[PDB]
Amino acid sequence: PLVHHDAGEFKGLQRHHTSAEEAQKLEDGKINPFTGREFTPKYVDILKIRRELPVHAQRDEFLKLYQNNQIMVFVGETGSGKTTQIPQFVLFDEMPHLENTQVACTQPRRVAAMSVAQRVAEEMDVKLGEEVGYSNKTSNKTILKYMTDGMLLREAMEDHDLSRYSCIILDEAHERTLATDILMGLLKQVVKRRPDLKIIIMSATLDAEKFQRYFNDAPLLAVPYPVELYYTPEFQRDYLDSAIRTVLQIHATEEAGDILLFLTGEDEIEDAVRKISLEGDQLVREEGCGPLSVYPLYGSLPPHQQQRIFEPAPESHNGRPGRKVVISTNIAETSLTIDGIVYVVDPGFSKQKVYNPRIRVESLLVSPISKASAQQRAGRAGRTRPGKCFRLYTEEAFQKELIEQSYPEILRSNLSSTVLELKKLGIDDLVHFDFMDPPAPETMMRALEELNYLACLDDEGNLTPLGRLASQFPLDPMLAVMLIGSFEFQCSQEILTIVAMLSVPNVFIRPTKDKKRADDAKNIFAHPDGDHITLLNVYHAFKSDEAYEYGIHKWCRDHYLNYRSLSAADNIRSQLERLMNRYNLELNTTDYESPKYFDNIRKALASGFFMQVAKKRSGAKGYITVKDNQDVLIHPSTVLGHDAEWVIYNEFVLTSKNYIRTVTSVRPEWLIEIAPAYYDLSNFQKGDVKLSLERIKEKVDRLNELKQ
Amino acid sequence: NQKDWTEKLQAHMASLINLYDIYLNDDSNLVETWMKRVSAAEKCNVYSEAILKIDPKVGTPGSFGRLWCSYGDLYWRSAISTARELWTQSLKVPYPYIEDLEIYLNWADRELDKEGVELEDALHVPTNPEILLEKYNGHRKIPAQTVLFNSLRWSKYIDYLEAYCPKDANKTKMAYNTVIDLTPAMAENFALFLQNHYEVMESFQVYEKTIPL
RNA sequence: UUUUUUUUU
Repeated sequence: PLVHHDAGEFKGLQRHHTSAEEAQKLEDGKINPFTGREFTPKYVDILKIRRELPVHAQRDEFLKLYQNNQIMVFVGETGSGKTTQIPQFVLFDEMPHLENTQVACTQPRRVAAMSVAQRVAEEMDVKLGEEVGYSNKTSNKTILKYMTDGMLLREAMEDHDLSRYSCIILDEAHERTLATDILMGLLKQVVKRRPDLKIIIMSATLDAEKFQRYFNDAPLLAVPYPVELYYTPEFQRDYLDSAIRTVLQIHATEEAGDILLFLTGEDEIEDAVRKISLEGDQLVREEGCGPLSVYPLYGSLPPHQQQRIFEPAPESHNGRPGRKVVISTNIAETSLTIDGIVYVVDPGFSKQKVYNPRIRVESLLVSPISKASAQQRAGRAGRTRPGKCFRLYTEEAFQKELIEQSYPEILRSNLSSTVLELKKLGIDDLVHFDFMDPPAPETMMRALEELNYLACLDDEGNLTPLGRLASQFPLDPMLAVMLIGSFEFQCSQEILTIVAMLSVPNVFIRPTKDKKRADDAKNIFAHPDGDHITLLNVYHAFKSDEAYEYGIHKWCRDHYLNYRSLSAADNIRSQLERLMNRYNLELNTTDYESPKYFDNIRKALASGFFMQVAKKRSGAKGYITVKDNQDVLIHPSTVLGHDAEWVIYNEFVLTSKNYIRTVTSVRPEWLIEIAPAYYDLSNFQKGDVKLSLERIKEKVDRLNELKQ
Repeated sequence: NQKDWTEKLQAHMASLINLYDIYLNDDSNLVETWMKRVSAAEKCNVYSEAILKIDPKVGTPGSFGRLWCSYGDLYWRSAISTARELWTQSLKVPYPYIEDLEIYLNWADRELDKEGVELEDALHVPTNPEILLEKYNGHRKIPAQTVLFNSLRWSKYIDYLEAYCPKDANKTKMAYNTVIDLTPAMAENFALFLQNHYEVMESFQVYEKTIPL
C-alpha cells in the first residue's frame, strides 16, 4: 500500500474545484503541502524561475478544462514547461494522497523520464526516489511517477483497468509508438468502464484533429524568434554536393552562427564530414576564411560522441568568424535545442522504413521527408537567436511534393510483435478490431502466419503458453521463442547472452583509415561457422576477470570494441535474466569440452530463427532465402570466410545490394527436427534450388529411418 | 573426421576447396585463417604483424616470426611503402629492443638489409640516420648517407640529396654545389643560408649562377 | 565494398 501524509491543510474545498490562486497560496508557503519538509532556498529560486513560464500564465484555464472534461488534448511550444508543470497542476487539482492513488506521466524515452524526474524532484523539494520518481526509483511514497510507455504497458498487462492511477498523462504522443497506441486503444475502453479516470494527451506538435476525433470530440487546449525560410528556385540534381557547397557558402559568406545540416546515413555523413573538413581547411588556408569545426551525429554513436556537438565554436586568431557544422541524421530533427545553431540546411531527404506485404519483410529506403518534418527541421533554429533555414528544394515542392505528415510506424513496421501483444490484451478478432488507422490485412495475415509457425498461436487462433510467456519479454517474438526454448538444449545462459548482444547496436569498431588492425582485433574473437558464437566470445571476454585486470574500457579501447554497446548489453542481459528468473526459466549450460556445445547453441538459435534461413545457390554465386524466395548476399562484416551452404541469419538489410547480416551455419536436419510445421515440403513453391536439395535431405532422413 | 583429415592432408599437399572442407568440418578457425596465411598483401602481412605485436608472453618469438615473415614477404616484393614499413618496423623492433636494451647493431643489420633492398628506400636511410642521430652519433650517420649519395657520384638520387642536404647543414657549400652539377626554391634557400652566414657578395654570385640557367 | 529506431536501478 502507498504511504502518504494524512493532510489537513488541503481541506476546505469541494473535489475537483481547485483554483490557481489557492494553488499559488500553497506554493508560496514555507511548508510543503504534500510532505512535512520545510522549503529550501533552492526551491525559492526554482519557483521564481518556473512561475514565469508561458504554461503557468494559462494555469487557471487548464484547471477549468481538466475539471470539466474526462479526456483532453494539450499543445504548447517546445520548452514551455508541459512535462514539468502540467502534472503538478494535476496534483493540485486532484487528491492522489487522499484517495490512495498515483499519477503517471509517460515519456517515449528512458533518459527523458529519468532527467525530468530529477528536475521535478528538485522543483517540489523532494529527494529523488521518494515522493517523485521514475520507473525504478518508485517507492511506496511515490505520488508523481514518470515512466516509459512500455512500463505503463506492463502495469496495464498485469492490471487491465490500471486501478492504481486516477490520472494518466501521455507526453510526446506525436511519435505514435507501439505502446502509446496500444495504451490509447485500451484507455478508450477503460474510460467506459471507470469514469473516475482522467487522461491527458500532450505534445509540442500534433495533428490534434485525429486525437480529438478518436476520443469522441475531445477538447484541445493550445497555449501560445523569427526563422527565415529560403527555397531554391530550381531542383538540385545532387542533394549531397548541393548540401556541401551550400554549407561552405554559409561558412564563407553569411553572418556569425553555427550550421545544422541534415543527411541520410552514417556513411554519407562521414563522407560529407571529411569532404567539408578538407575543402574547409582549404578555404581557411587560401581564401582566409574562419576556422571550421565539423561534428557528426547519428544514433550508432556513444552518448559522449553525441554530446560532442554542443562544444563551443572555434576561436579565431585571424579575426575571421570561426564556426561549427553539425552533420546529423533525423535524430536531431525533433525536440532538441542546440544553443549555437543559427542556420539550418535541409536537403529534404531521410531514410524511412518500407515493408513489402508480398515478401513480408521490412527494409530501409531513401525517401522524401514530410511537411511536418520540414517544419520541425526548420524549427530547430530561431531559439537562442533568430535563425535562417536553407531548404534545398522549391517552395512548389514543399506545397505539393512533400507529404503532409510522416506515415505512422504501425502502418509500416512488421508486427509480428503487435499481433502477439494485441492477443495478450485479450482481443480475439483482430481483423474486426477498432484501430484508428487499420493496417494492411496482408501484413496482418502474414504476421498471424509467422506466429502460427512459431507456435505462439494455435490453429484455432488463441494464445499458447509459449505466446503468453514470450509476450512478457521486451524482445522480438523470434528472439523470445529462441530464449524460451534455450534451456531445453542446456545452454540457456549462452543464448541469453547472445540475445542481449543482438538487442544492442553494433559492438565492433572499424575506423575508416585503419581497417586492418580492427579486422585482426575482430578475428581474435572470431569463431568459424557462426557470428553469434563470435558475439558470445566477445561478451564472455568482456566479462572476464582478465579484461578487468587490464582496464575494461582500456581493454575495449585496445580490442576495437564499443564500451557503450557492451555495457548496454550487460544491462539488457541483467534485465532479461531477472525476467527469466521471474517467470521461472532454468539457467542451464554445458561444458566447452563437450563437442555438442556449439551444436546446442546453434539448435537453440534455430528454435526461434527457423523462418530466417538462407541457402547458397548450388554451383553458383550468392544466397537465397527460404522465406519468400529472395536473392541475397552475405554482409561483409560476417566472420564466416568459408562457403557454408546453409545459414541462419538475424538481420535483413538493403543498401548497395540485398544483404544478409549476422549469420551462423546450420544443418538442415536440425531445421527439420525443430520446425517440421514450416519445413514440410508441401508448403514451398515448385522445384527451386532450395526444394531440390531439401528433398535430397528428406530422402536421406527417410533412408536413415529405413535402415533402422 | 577422418575424411576431413584427408581434406587436411590434401590441403598440405596443395585453393578455396580446403576452406570448404574446413566448413564441412564445422581454435581450428584461427588455424584456418592461419591456413590462409599458409597459402597491399604484404601490407596485410604488416597489419597482422601489428596485431601479433599487440599480442606479442613470447614477444621475441612473435618478433622473430615477423622477421621470418619479412623473409617470406620479401619475395612478394619485386619497392617503396612495403620496404618502407618493413624498415620502419624492423628498426621499430630494434627500438623496442633498445627499450629492452636488446639493439643498435642489429638495427644496423636490418638497415643493411635495407641496403640489400632492390627514394622511399632513401626514406629508410633517412630513418636509420634519424634514429642514428637521435641515438646518443650525428656526424657518423651523415657520413653514411653521404656514403650513399657519394655512391651515386644518379639524377633521381638528387631528390634524396635535397632530402639529405636539407639536414646535412646541421663546409656544406660544395655539398650544395654538387646539386648544381645536376629548382629555384632550392637556390633561394641556399643563398639564404649564406645570407644567414652573411657572406653577402658570395650570395649575390649565386643569383648570377641561377639566372644563367 | 552498404547499422535508419528502440528494447527497466
